[PDB]
Amino acid sequence: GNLEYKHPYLEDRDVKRVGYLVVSTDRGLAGGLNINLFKKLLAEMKTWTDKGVQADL
Amino acid sequence: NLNMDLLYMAAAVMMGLAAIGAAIGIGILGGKFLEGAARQPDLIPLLRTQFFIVMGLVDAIPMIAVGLGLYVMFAVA
Repeated sequence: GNLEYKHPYLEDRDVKRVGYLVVSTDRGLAGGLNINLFKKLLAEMKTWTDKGVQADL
Repeated sequence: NLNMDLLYMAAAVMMGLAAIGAAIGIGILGGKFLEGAARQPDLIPLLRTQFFIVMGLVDAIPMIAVGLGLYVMFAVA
């Protein structure tokens, strides 16, 4: 706002590795819900690891 | 003769106490003004307006005192 502070969580530091919080169901018979999500995650994690940055889950 | 000795001392006391009063009052008020300016930049002009509003009242009696000390020094002695 009119005032500001310099907390770490607000600044775009250099990306050397990434973390993900993954939400998944505890019960099957949901259809393709989980696999679509995991495939999307795997594609983006592929992208990140290509640049040599690790990933964490 | 005996006059100037004591009259210079009287002016001296007067303006010394005036200098203490005005300096300390403006020091406190300016310290609060600067903390307010550091807190909320972009309000510097409005706070400066208010700061002068108050500073004008602070220095009144000290400036009557300065004026009368100079009067005593260069009018009476």
